[PDB]
Amino acid sequence: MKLVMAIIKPFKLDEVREALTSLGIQGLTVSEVKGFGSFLPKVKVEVAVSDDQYEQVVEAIQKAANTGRIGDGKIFVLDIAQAVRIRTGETNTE
Amino acid sequence: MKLVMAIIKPFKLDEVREALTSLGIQGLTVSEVKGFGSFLPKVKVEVAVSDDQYEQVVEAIQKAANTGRIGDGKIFVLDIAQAVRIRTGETNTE
Amino acid sequence: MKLVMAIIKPFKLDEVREALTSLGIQGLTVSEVKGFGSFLPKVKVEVAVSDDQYEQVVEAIQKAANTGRIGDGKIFVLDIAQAVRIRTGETNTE
Repeated sequence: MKLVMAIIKPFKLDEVREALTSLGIQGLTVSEVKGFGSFLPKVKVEVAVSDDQYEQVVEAIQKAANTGRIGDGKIFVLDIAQAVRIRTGETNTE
Repeated sequence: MKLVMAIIKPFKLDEVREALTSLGIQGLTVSEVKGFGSFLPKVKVEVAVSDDQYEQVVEAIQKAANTGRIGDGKIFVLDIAQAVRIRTGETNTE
Repeated sequence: MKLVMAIIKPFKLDEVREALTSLGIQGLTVSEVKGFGSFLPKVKVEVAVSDDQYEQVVEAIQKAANTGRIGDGKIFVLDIAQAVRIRTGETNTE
């Protein structure tokens, strides 16, 4: 599993949601953050994705969140060492 | 050190707190996030734990946050490359 | 790239901002979190930094956020496997 995190313009959240839903990605977690540099509001999207699917997810988010203008933000991929499903206590394979 | 992150049902936060406190875990950091898919409120818990203790922490959170119903969420473990204590400027060994 | 995350006392945010701005670091992302243990308000700062610069960033944050008293918090460095600039769709080298 990989954690895909993106810091996006807030008005692109619905486009990102549509792209992820269309791909069948579950577990989208959203929070509001401040992009300092005093600040511009941003949305942080996070989703944990299988190793097999993460690059597709990165590309989908990138295309949906893009404007080509400054401030578009970045997508980060971090390795997840272990993921546990709380419902069943099961550790991941994918 | 490992970063343990869990996305839980908000009404399980106090159970998770009790479990972590009983284990002597410090540094619990909590935020409110939105589980989209428009959304259900969730709580994100994060704690940085020694390599020696992280699996116990994962298990404690899982048992405390479990209902067995859909939406229970996941726990993610990410490797921390370096942790610095701000109070003293000291880098971790554990 | 590395993700540098710090959980700091809220009244040190402006000092941390000054230190990062002076170093020419961009992309500072800030959120408000709760340090439980019911809680004290904290600020979470996050910035993705090149491998070449991350230790300087860690040191700058540490010095700016320090009081020497309990509750100062920690800085965590996590490896980023891939970073994509949303504006251009470009993957990182640094």
